[PDB]
Order: sequence, then C-alpha cells, then structure tokens
Amino acid sequence: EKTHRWNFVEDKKYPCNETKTMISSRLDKVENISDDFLTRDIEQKIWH
RNA sequence: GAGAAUGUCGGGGAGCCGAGGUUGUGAAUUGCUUUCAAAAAUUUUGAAAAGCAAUUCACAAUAAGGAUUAUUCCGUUGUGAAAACAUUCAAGGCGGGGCAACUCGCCUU
Repeated sequence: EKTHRWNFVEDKKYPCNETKTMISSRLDKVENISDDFLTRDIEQKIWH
C-alpha cells in the first residue's frame, strides 16, 4: 500500500465469485473425500 | 447521453400467518326500571315476568352477497359503455427436488 493504488475505492471490497468460494469451503469441511470432487458441473448442481 | 458491474437511501405491489375489538346465541352471578302478585305500615318486604346491563366462559357473523368441494376462491384498484376488460394465460423435449402431490431450471418453435 505504501507505494500504489488500484483505481478503485481504496477501502471498498468487491465480489469475487463468492458462490464457489462458499461451496468450496463447506465441501472442504466435509473431509473424507478427494480434493477434486468440486467440478463445474457439481458446483452448478449444488447451486441449483 | 446510453449501457454493465458494485454499494447506500427510499418508494410500489403481492403473499403466508397472528391477537383483539364489535354485534348476536346460551349459560353462572349481581344489579336498575316497570308490571303483576302477595304480606306488612301513600310507604316497606317477598315470588314471577319483560326491558336494560354488568363480570366471566363456549359459540356464530365480521364488508351485503356470489361460487366450489380444490386442503380453490371472487367481492373497497385502474380504464370506460362493449357492464367489456387489465391485474392468472401456448406448445413440446431434457433435467434438479423431494413420501409423492407439487416446486426450480435448461433447449426449439
């Protein structure tokens, strides 16, 4: 921060694909599975 | 000026529910008034009936009304003479959801 800025409200936060983030955090809490189960199709199915 | 994304503040419409209140029916108790109808000294006491109620409980209706048997409803909104409308509105197919009814998406006319 001491040397740059990013053209946007310097104290504002912007959504960055929160959906898959939540799905992934909760699908990581589940454990006892491979770290590849969350694919695009499975993500869409969970969201639906 | 237009659009897309992200926040803030407001506005509108629709929907699933809840608690009273009011009026009326019945009951428990206590009253006011009138009349009967006795007893007693125009006045006092007692039974019955009617009017008006109070406190509490169960129940019925809650815009007059009109449908219907679906676990459905229309009745205080706007336009305007057509007493006619708006506020529901096609067809398929490929899927998700469930105990299933039913609910949420995708594809082409």
